[PDB]
Amino acid sequence: ELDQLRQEAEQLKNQIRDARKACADATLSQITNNIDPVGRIQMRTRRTLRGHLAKIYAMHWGTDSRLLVSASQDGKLIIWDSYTTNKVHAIPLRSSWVMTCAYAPSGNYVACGGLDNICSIYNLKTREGNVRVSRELAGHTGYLSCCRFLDDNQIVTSSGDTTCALWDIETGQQTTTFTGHTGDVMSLSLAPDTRLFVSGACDASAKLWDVREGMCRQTFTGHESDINAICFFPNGNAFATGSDDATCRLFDLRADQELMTYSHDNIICGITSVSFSKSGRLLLAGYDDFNCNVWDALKADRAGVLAGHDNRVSCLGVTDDGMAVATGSWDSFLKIWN
Amino acid sequence: SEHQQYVIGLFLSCLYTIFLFPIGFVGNILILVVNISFREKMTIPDLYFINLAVADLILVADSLIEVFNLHERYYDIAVLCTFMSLFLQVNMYSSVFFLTWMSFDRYIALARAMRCSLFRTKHHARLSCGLIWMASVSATLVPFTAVHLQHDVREVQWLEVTLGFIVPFAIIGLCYSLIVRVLVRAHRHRRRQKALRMILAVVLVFFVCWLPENVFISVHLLQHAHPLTGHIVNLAAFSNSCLNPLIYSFLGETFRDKLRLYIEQK
Amino acid sequence: VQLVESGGGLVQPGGSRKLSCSASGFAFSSFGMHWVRQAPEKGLEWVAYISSGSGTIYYADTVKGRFTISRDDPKNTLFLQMTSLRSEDTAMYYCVRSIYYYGSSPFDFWGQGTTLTVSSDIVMTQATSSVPVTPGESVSISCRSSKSLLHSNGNTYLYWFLQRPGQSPQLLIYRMSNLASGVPDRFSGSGSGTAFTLTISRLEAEDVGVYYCMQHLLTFGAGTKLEL
Amino acid sequence: EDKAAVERSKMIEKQLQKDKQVYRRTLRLLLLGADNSGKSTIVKQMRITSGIFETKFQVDKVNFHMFDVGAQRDERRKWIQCFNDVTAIIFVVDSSDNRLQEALNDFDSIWNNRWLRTISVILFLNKQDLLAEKVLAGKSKIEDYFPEFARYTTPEDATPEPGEDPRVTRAKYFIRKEFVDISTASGDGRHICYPHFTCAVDTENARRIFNDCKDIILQMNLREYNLV
Amino acid sequence: TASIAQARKLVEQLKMEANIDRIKVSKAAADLMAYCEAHAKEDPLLTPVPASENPFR
Repeated sequence: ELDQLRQEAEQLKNQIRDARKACADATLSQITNNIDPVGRIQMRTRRTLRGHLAKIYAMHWGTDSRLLVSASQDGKLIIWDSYTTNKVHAIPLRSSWVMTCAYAPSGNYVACGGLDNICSIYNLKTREGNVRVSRELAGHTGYLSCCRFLDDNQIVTSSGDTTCALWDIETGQQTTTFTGHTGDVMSLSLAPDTRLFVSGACDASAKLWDVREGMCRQTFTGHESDINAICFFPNGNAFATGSDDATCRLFDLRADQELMTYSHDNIICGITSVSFSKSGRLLLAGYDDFNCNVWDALKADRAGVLAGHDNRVSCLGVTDDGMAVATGSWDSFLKIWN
Repeated sequence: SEHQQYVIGLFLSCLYTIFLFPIGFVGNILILVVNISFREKMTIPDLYFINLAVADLILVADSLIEVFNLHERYYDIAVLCTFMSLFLQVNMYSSVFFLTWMSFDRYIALARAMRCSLFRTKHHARLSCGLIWMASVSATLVPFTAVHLQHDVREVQWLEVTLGFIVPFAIIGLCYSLIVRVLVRAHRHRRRQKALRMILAVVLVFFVCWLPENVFISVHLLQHAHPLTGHIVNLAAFSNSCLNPLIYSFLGETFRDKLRLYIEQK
Repeated sequence: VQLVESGGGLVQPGGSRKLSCSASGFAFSSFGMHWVRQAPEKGLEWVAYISSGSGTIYYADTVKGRFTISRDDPKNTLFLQMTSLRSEDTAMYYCVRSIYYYGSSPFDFWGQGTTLTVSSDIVMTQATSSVPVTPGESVSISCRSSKSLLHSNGNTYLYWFLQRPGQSPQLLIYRMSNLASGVPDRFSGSGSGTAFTLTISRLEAEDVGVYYCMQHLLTFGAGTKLEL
Repeated sequence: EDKAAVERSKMIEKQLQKDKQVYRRTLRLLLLGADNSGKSTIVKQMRITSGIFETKFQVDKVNFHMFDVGAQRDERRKWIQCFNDVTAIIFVVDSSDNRLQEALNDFDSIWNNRWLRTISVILFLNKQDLLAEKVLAGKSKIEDYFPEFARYTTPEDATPEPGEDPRVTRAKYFIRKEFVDISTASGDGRHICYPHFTCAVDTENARRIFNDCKDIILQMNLREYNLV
Repeated sequence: TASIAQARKLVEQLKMEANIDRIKVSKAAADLMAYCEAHAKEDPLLTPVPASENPFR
């Protein structure tokens, strides 16, 4: 029976590939040949938020576009007031090895996780006046790569155990589990409508999930290496990826195939972070070579550089308002670019 | 011997400016510019290297004036001469004190890294640089003011010989002899030949360069009018500032790699 | 969360007495504490303030140099030492909790208060002394300020408090628009930066009390007494 | 007022400095090794789904943190980039077991890692007493699994433990030679390997780790000060 | 034996992936460019904002 099922699998794969080939009657580069360039995007370090004792591994902006939570490997979360550099909170973590952090859309909670295989929800607004752990979500059999809030009640996380799960924070147990990746799930991005989310895995593929149906809708296999970062395009119909291949790819969910590749032969290091601009015309990307590059999402030609970091740029994000870009690095400093 | 004596003096002067002076000047400015262009990546030793490079650059720039006896042009101007003499003395004291303090800091780092971590904070490094500059300024201006208010003096020259060679050399020798004791024991059990010979080189250079001038000064003080000896000892003293960039900074792999980074990126 | 004061004994004029506050149920170490007095049958007045960590201390000119405020953080106790009590000092003293950071709601919790019986600054005014009302109807309370409380940061440092008969004041609105925790959505606030209004959409008998407006750019308004 | 928020930020900064003074005084060690080894026994002997396991011990008044990555997937390509900048990696192998080729491959993978090219390795050839018993019994020949042993001969620079069977010395030194050859043939200068023979009953593992870490930070400072 | 379930579920996932509808890449590119053109003026990074409106400086 195994041989027959493998035959059927290869038949379906060939059919899918042929359909994608048939739908490729044009290219985004060909279509975008007429639009005017964006010129050169020069940005300068408006702020330098320092105080983390070790490598900064993750950061996330609040929906107010002013407060941002930052996580470091020494076991601290610091909620910064970016407008003034003030530190609102400094939360000591139980586990020093934190690899992700999130800021709830309402701003009431933050989450973090890492090699301890547990996602800890912290309650920022409490009568006692101090940040207190509200829930410790356990059940993953591997380190935690990413975590994003659908709401104050629900959080979706991805772990190195090749699984992604959706949690109900109130009861504290997995509502549903997503499976199918054959490697560590390294990044996770939530659709703007919060009905779908895409996760990249070390198996060099990205999958589109349905948070309520619990099944993958389609899979994308354009990369040749591990996918370290992923972000949705603002319209929600496309998403970009970053990999150890030292290149980015832009996939569209409706076309179900890659649209554009961003790479220069003079770049040889992997990509750690990715995020679009508010309009989506720019595609910032963090690199292991200590600097971040700005890519024109349509022309696909490099349009700038953000070089102010001493070490690896491990994290990066754009305000929902779109006024600024934050970039954390292993230098332990976090900088706001504008 | 007068004509050939002056000829050999000029020969020494020219040899210095051809061989040592380019080293001093270019190496010091290069160290300074590199360690400033990498302000973010600066470590604690980089602070001391910057300060010592500044002091040695000033000292070698002044030494170029002593070269070929250009100092005769302006000595008669009282205020200018006083300012130049004090600015030279403070820089000599600063070079000596920075070498002495770098020896102690190296001892603390190499022999007590896992116990003296509370010390050796970059804040304390900057504080120590400031305090060393203040100490040099004090050592120069205190005796100057005392003598002038009361009235080159015998006691001032004794203070100079004490604070320029004796105590600094005792500290340097002790600290580097203890670092050698640590390194020989560590290497005996579990590349440090380079470290041992560099530590030998620094102390030998300091001794050779600074002993002649202080011995010459002490000879007078035990009793200027000794034409060639003055020039030879002055050149020996300036050779220390010329050579410090060589032995201390770019003879090691770390600074050479940093220079490669600067060249490639800037 | 509880703030209970102690002291309030009788004092002859020219005497001295120390009031103490015991804090429990919250991280007293990271809260700035205020002393707010209330003279008999009239409005509030701000007395003193000590920031978290004791890094900053302020006093009203009525008591500057005559009172002294200290906090024993390890024991979660706050003290107010008075050296020379005058007849003017007779008043009920509350201790007010306040934490300052972006988005916080200072002055949120007030202590129980104790009666101490003894034998230029911003001017905040509430012209209306009282306003008859009935349950189910909307009512508005207004106030004015000498300076414009709208700071260059965009925030309007105007606070509203309600004191029910026989209770300590409760925070309604902080910075002119933000409802405090536990306050029903029936209350709302607005202002132009120099004149402000507080509005209750639909009144209930539990809303009866005296409404005070305080600026934090710390003077309190004379108060408005809603009656039914 | 915003000045209170600035004061709060200054307090947080002071706390962060007090925490940095503890972060910089601690030496972090990563404990790796296959399940057949005795790394569990080693960590237990340190008498001063959860994922990371941490053990703290003190030797000569310097603090050590030993992290054992218990519950992860077999692949470590990604989570090991976090452990960059650790003082040392403590690799443990069951020298009596042969699984030794898988251990060799694992050590080769760790040594030749992009993110661990400055991290010195402390290699504990654990369970040596079992290897000695195996050699004394002579039930199985190491040559079958490793053909090189048929022609290997013990070196003159050896430091044999008093009271040791010569064949045991040859076997243990051959096994040490495998790992040291792997280390030397692929990297130099940046990081070093410190082989050690040990048994679960031993109580000197803490001293071994302390000495190796002392030398490691000695080399780090030597590089920092431009002496090498 | 145990791989039979893995194989069946892989092929089931493949049927769903194949039966999903698709649109030509030209329409996708047109939609993305339309969004970018529509929202260009609302992107402070793409077009620098006046120095007075910059909340940071």
